[PDB]
Amino acid sequence: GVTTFVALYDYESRTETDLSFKKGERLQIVNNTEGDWWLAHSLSTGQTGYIPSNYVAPS
Amino acid sequence: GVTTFVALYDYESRTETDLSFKKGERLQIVNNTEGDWWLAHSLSTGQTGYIPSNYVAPS
Amino acid sequence: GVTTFVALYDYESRTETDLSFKKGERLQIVNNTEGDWWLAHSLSTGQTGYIPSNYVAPS
Amino acid sequence: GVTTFVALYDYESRTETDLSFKKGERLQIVDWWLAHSLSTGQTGYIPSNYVAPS
Ligand code: NI
Ligand code: NI
Repeated sequence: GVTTFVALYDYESRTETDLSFKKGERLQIVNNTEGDWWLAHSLSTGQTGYIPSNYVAPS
Repeated sequence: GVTTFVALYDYESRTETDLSFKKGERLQIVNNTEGDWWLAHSLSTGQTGYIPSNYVAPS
Repeated sequence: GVTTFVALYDYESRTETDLSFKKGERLQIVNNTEGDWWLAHSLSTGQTGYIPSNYVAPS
Repeated sequence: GVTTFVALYDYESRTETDLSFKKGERLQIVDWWLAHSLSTGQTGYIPSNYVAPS
């Protein structure tokens, strides 16, 4: 199936480009080569934005 | 590092491998930016494709 | 939903790490930061491997 | 370009926080390295001393 990560914690947006999400939300990672901020697409909300990589774990 | 640009104009692309986008859409720029066309991920839609560098500026 | 690419042409695996796919196949791109070869996970077959970057377009 | 390593040993991540893998599994590398498994398509960190160039 689609490979995803799962949110370990809620995250509230603080910037124009980050992605808010709730604990347990399934996220498809689009780009994870730029250090601690990964570009993610939420499979719940359809939104796309940067996430703190330490808030997620492989599904 | 995470590099985000913003579209200055609407663009309706001419091939499926180039993104169409709207003015104000934010785009993560990936890879080598030495040409006129840059690989990008849309923060509006999550799609990936090439964009014309003259249509974007740092966000 | 899941953000995907579609194969533009058939491709037959020739190495231990590339991925076979057929024209029209829906693929997840896991990495596309390294240039001419991207890492894909097929949503049609479940297989994973490198693909030529110019063989796919956003769905 | 794409950098592929191969696992020299099995590794079972106690919690599913790092990548679990088997000996012989190939991994794209993008003490701990972020990797994509070419067997499962999963992504996670792996211990660099468990891998060698494929
Ligand atoms: Ni799968
Ligand atoms: Ni979506």
